[PDB]
Amino acid sequence: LDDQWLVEVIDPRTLNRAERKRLVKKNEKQQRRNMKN
Amino acid sequence: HRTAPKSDNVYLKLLVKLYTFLARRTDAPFNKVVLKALFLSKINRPPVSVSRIARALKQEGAANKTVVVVGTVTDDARIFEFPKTTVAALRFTAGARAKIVKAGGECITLDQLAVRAPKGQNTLILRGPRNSRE
Amino acid sequence: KVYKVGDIVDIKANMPHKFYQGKTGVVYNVTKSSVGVIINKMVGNRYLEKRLNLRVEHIKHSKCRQEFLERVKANAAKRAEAKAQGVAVQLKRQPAQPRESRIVSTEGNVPQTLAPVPY
Amino acid sequence: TLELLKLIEPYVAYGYPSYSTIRQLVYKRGFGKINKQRVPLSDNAIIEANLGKYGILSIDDLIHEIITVGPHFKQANNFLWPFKLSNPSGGWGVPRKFKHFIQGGSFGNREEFINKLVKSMN
Amino acid sequence: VLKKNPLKNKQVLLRLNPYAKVFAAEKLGSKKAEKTGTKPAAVFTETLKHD
RNA sequence: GCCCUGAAAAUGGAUGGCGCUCAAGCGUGUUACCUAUACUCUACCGUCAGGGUUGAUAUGAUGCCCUGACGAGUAGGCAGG
RNA sequence: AAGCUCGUAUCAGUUUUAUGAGGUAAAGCGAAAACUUUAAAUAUGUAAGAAGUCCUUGUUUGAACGUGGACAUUUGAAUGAAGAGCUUUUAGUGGGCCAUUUUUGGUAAGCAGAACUGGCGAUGCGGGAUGAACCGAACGUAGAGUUAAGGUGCCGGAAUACACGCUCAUCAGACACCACAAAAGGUGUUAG
RNA sequence: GGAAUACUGCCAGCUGGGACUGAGGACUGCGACGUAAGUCAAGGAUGCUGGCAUAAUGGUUAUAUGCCGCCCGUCUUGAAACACGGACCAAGGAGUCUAACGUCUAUGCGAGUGUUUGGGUGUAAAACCCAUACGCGUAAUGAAAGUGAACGUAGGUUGGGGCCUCGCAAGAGGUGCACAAUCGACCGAUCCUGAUGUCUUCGGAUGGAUUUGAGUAAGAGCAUAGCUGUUGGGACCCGAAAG
Repeated sequence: LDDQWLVEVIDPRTLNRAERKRLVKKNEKQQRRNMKN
Repeated sequence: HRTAPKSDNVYLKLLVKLYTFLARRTDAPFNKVVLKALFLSKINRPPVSVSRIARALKQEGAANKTVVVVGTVTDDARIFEFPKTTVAALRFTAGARAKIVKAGGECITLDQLAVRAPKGQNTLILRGPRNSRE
Repeated sequence: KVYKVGDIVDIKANMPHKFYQGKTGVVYNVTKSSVGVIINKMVGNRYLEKRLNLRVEHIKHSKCRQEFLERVKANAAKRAEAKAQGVAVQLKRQPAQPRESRIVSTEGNVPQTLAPVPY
Repeated sequence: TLELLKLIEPYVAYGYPSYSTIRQLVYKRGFGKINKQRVPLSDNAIIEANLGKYGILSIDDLIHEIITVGPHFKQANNFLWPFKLSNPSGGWGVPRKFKHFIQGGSFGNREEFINKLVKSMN
Repeated sequence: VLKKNPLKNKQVLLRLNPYAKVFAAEKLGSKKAEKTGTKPAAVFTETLKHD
């Protein structure tokens, strides 16, 4: 999605990227838990 | 845009006959509008107080213009002075009629009006408020 | 060259992602990350607004009203001149009228008869 | 207009009408539009009291404006109501009718034979 | 009440177009034309006849 | 290009039938002719639209007159009977 | 349906003119297809004046955020038309096939997905011997006339018409196709 | 060298045969021919003659002949069929009543409106008369305590139907009802501003920045009836497996 030219839906591409960042952060939180336990 | 009064008022049909003939042979737009109004239902024919008549006679050079209310002319105990100008209308509630006459007016009706002014010269057509009940 | 909200734009490209690829719509948001455009898209018989973000590497500024500008100048100036010195105006555009007669003279253009031989 | 004709070529049979056929078509099927009422010409004052604004004050002035395409030709041509012709009185002259006039059919440009077809359809 | 066709009905035809009377009076539908004697060009005869 | 083989079962059988062979077959050309609720013109019904008329001495004004175009119809809708 | 605000100088399943893009490639000429200028429609896209047009200064010369002042109708392309608009409102509706065209992927062969446009349903009538989808076709009651699609041996209204070629089949063909058996054989015939 | 014919086209060229129709119902128009009186193929058919007068024409009906015509209704709408109902006749037979809200229209009165719980009277379940209350409406907004709608000609602005003025109009000016767009005003709630002063915590000043309300900004409702909508009652009619 950060590649093509138009999306046909505040740009939603940046929103895609920030959503993925929240996802990998949830991964990191559930990994910090697992490595604490 | 209905083309006949849905009422079987004998007198309303007589007035519609008069105003069809006048609108057909005068070419003064006052007749076209007064006729088109004579076809209006009861929720589209709302009442005009005597207060709006006073507030309209307040205008410039509207001193001797008779006012014409196709609907009915109710009363308003919230004023304390009425001018002395002729008012013509369909129906006059007895309060308003007594007020107009006590100040000195004349509640001619629409056919005395037809005689007094066929083309409608020197007249104010007042329409009451409508968007109240919704 | 920078944008402002509401100027009729064009589009272009530098593949098979979403082919409008030629439409002229109005921009609505001059953002750094992208430019958003509205498109009049027909669904059955229904001109709808389609909102779409684009990257500014494939967008050019339409100039479709420059002709109207130039012709406003032409026509106003012409009718002013015509009010100055009074002759016929004909200050309206016309379709191509058909040509009239003329004599095509053969003194050096003698005709040459050819068929699909080729020769 | 040429683009319109190219577009509807399959469904019409157009051509270049001449003076004689214009004249007979207008004396016979000539009906004017007056208050949206297809009134037959049948007169002169009829034409006159609607096309007097453009100086067309007979039926020959009208035929003149139509044939020597004039400044008010849009006005004359919309005053006339679309002629409603009869089926051709000698047949269309072909077995099958929906091919281009060039392929031995009947639709499309027919540059000069439209006079013959129309006189027959009159 | 009834549309009467010109191009017949001489009365209608002369009601419209008061000129049809002189048309018929001079026989203008069968008017001649003088004998022009412009023999044409050899180049035109060639490019017609010749292949 | 026509023509013949170029495969297909099982009650009797279908270029629709009869029949056709310088065709009543195939390609093509010029004419003439036949026929739809289609197209033109006319008369009548109805609806819609545009004009006119509440004047005696005679009417039905929700009427009377003049003009033009149109008419399939299920669920539904409106109107007159 | 009603209300109200116009009889719109307004709109249109349309063309043009402008400028768009996809330029396939016919350019052609380059430095020797070698570019890149470019082109027809191929098919869409937005725009073509009344609030427009400007003339005169307050503002972070620019762009205008403010004025005031001129050009009503040659007032700004072709064609058609009056049914255009906006508020309240109210009944049925929701299932689904065929074809065409644009396009993506397919394999024994069909085909599957899209998008658009017809048709069908609610719809009779002429023709195709018969018929959901094929060819014509604007359904009040009648008269006359002329034709569409299809036809003209007889059934059956209408030339056993006219003209040029071809073919003989021990079950021709009249086919409907711009499909399948279809690649071939043949000492049948005709023209190249 | 000089012709004619063919083909194509034009005539407001002449001339003949056939078919269908004859709507309208004093005059008015456009014309044309004639000096004019007049006449006419010009805003729709008349003139002359015959036969019969009643089953001759027309209507009804049985049949014959030519051509056409798949059996009705329902449900699936595609083998658009299948399937389901149909022996025949008569009578019966299925969107009704009521309550509550709501809509559109009609009528009465109108800042009002509503007589019929009840009383009076009566020719007696009718009609006629009537007091006191009560509902809705004429005031909103707050979670609540509570507070509660004029700076102005009830306001400027932009349109706006009608009317006035000018001139013949076009056009121009004047005023502009309804309603709409916009900026203001007022009341309630929210945030601050915090007094005159106070039994010291009560009192609540000025202004602004917000928002918001079917808010006000010279009222429009109340009642009855008809047509309709929704919900609830057996609820368009018949039909189920039960507790």
